[PDB]
Amino acid sequence: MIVISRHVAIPDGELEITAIRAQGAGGQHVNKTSTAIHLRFDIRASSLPEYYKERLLAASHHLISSDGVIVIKAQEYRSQELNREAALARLVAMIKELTTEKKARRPTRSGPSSGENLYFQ
Repeated sequence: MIVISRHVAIPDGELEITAIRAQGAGGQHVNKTSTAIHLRFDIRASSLPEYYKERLLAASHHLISSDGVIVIKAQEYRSQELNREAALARLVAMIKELTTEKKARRPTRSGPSSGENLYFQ
């Protein structure tokens, strides 16, 4: 249900979940498998309230597109079924951060960040 608030909870069917894999042959130090999940959520296409639509769209995140889409890449487990659930945790979190401004009543703990994006042309 991705319950973000008292009147906000995605039924887990309004998202675009897709699989992501890579070949073995890499040009760097790589030998482990991929078997990851791509979680794409089109806010414009969701049942979200207008207030959240604007909050998410007006946000500035190295994982979101100005278009109105958030992208997450969960990769930890050896299957392609456990990462689909590890991705929702990240969605719920970033949504709660981008929709707010400052808070300490709920657990909140920032940290470093490792990631880039691939803009298409």
